[PDB]
Amino acid sequence: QPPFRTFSASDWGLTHLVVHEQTGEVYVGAVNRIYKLSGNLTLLRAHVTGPVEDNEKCYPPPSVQSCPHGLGSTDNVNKLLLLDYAANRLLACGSASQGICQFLRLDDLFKLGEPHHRKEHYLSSVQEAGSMAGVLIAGPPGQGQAKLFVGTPIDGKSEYFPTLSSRRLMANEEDADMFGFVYQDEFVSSQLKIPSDTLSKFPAFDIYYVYSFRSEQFVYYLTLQLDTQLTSPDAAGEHFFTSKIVRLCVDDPKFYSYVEFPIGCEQAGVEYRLVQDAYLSRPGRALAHQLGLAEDEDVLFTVFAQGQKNRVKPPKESALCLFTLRAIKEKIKERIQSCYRGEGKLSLPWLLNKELGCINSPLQIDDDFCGQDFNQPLGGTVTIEGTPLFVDKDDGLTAVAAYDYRGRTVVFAGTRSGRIRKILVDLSNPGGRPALAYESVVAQEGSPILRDLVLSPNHQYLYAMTEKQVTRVPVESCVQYTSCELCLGSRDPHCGWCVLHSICSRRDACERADEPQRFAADLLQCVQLTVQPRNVSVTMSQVPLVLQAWNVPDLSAGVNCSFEDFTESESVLEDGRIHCRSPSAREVAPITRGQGDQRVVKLYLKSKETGKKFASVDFVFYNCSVHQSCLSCVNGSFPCHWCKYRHVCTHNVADCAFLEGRVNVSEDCPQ
Ligand SMILES: *[C@@H]1O[C@H](CO)[C@@H](O[C@@H]2O[C@H](CO)[C@@H](O)[C@H](O)[C@H]2NC(C)=O)[C@H](O)[C@H]1NC(C)=O
Ligand SMILES: *[C@@H]1O[C@H](CO)[C@@H](O[C@@H]2O[C@H](CO)[C@@H](O)[C@H](O)[C@H]2NC(C)=O)[C@H](O)[C@H]1NC(C)=O
Ligand SMILES: *[C@@H]1O[C@H](CO)[C@@H](O)[C@H](O)[C@H]1NC(C)=O
Ligand SMILES: *[C@@H]1O[C@H](CO)[C@@H](O)[C@H](O)[C@H]1NC(C)=O
Repeated sequence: QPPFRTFSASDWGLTHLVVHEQTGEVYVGAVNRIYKLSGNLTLLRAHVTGPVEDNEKCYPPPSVQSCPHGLGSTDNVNKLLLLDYAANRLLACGSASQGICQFLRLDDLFKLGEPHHRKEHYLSSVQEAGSMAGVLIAGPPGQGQAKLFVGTPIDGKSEYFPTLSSRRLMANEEDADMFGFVYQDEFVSSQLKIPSDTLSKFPAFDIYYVYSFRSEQFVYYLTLQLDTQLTSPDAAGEHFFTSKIVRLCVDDPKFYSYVEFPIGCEQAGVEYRLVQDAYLSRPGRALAHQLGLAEDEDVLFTVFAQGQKNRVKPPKESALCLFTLRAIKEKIKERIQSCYRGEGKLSLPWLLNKELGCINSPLQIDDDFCGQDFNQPLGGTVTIEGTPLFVDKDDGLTAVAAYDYRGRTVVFAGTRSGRIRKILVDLSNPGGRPALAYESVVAQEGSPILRDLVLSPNHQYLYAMTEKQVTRVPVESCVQYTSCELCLGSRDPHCGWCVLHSICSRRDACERADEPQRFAADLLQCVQLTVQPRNVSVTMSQVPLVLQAWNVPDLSAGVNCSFEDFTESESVLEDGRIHCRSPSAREVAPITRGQGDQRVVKLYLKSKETGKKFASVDFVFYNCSVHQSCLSCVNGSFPCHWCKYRHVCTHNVADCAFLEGRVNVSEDCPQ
């Protein structure tokens, strides 16, 4: 119900976000600036990094060696952003001066360093953000050494920048060994350069790195490369693309373990092969036993745009697909044993060019086999297919994230309209559909969500970032539902009905909700109320009602009968039934004064424990007087008698002139 905790931006737009797992503080990378915010998006420190005097053509940058083509003030876009919790700092890699990286200390953003005089201190000169991705890997704790796996496009600058490397993280930020490959010799290094040939063959070619995540002893990347097949050498602009997973080992210094499989999915014969975002989540016991996975097995959610055409602006039509971490390690261990049998060949047209074949070997591959000097780098033959969960043909999907709540498996997916649909994944939905979009919160109308979309540590809020602002969006928003009938009808996995407090909340937000009937799990368990009798004539006073309440806790605390906001009779309880009194006709008079033929009024049950009304039931006051004809009287839904001689309609039949004026039934009416 309250408004969204918000943090707008200066003149500069945002690019990346990440949350400190322990302090819950929110570090936000952006153009020229790197803001650090607090749990509620309150600004803490703001570190400026631009604009700077630079040209993209200056290799090395002007801060090391002079440069010819001329300088000019240009914006320094933060392309990547990671936390080194072990070293209590933050790595913000910019787009300025061939893409050096800064080391902002965590608790004040003190520029600890920006090493900028070596060749491998320049990661890439690309200007887009969101095309860079990577992970940190702390070594033994006392040592202080770490590693940093970075994939980036290189814009055909194959001599300067590797497209994917494994550089080292020194404890002393000024050190010149920063960003140096963790294994270097004349033959192979922890590097992976694009062949000077393929860029000569195919002019504009690059690997863009969307997501990246650590899993088991590996690191996986979801890349999106230009298809070397579906595109002619002519760089007209008709180039199609192909999304591919990539995986390395953390303990593979020579980079033998490389592997690259295409990915995508379909639903109703629609192709989706342009990866957009991806999130690694543990699926929670509900979706777990549904998929046969152990409690330690993970899942990868993905977002694909339709087709393979146009990378810089994919079509709106998008799908949220699922890959189980099992099924990916399988298609690998099946294709890299397929090599160690001598069948087929390594198939990487961009990295290898000349069709080298697979070599035989009497070795049995594990799940944890990290390559050898043969049968690598290994290609991908069949595109790994994903499981479609949700399609959107109107407002494109742009970002993804997920977690679990009390078994149920929740997926948050950002849209180009700026909304964040809350998706529940279950295979046992009787409709045959696997996912239900149970809500569509709007974080900022008219701005696509950016793919960074992480939760607070307590999983309470999800920070949904656009170009213009961050938005602390509440995961649970159960209070918004007003009655049990639609609190549980929303199918929100967090939401149940706290019956005795008349509020929609989480199973732990309802006081004493473990006791029976205090909480409502299934819809067919909403509070139900019945009254005997439902109607009384305004002529009557204080007629005894008997109410029967169903699906309610131990009401022995005490309960009142409240007729909307008029009478408030205190009640008594016997067996399973609630006795109380109708209003006295002195009280009934202003209730029905005006409402004419009848008035329905809500007969509530106010509990002594809470003090709030929790159960409602319709109660009717009728007024036989207002009926004008003999038939207005009789055929009325309620017992009214027509006095044919006085020409009036009443309840207590003593009002008639004589008895023979008693007209009970419609056929005994005169005309
Ligand atoms: C008005 O209330 C009365 C009583 O609560 C309802 O009349 C009952 O109708 C059933 C069905 O024929 C009978 O078995 C009961 O004996 C009736 N009771 C009495 C006291 O008449 C009546 O249906 C209600 N009508 C409306 C429109 O609410
Ligand atoms: C039941 O209905 C009758 C008729 O509508 C109400 O009596 C009328 O009250 C108005 C306003 O005071 C008078 O101007 C009319 O002359 C009255 N008509 C009759 C026939 O008495 C009566 O007040 C209603 N009873 C309740 C409890 O609301
Ligand atoms: C926001 O949170 C900070 C700490 O995280 C707190 O000091 C501040 O009072 C809060 N302000 C608002 C408006 O919520
Ligand atoms: C129940 O009704 C009586 C009658 O006035 C009132 O005094 C009492 O406060 C009511 N109980 C609650 C919980 O409102």
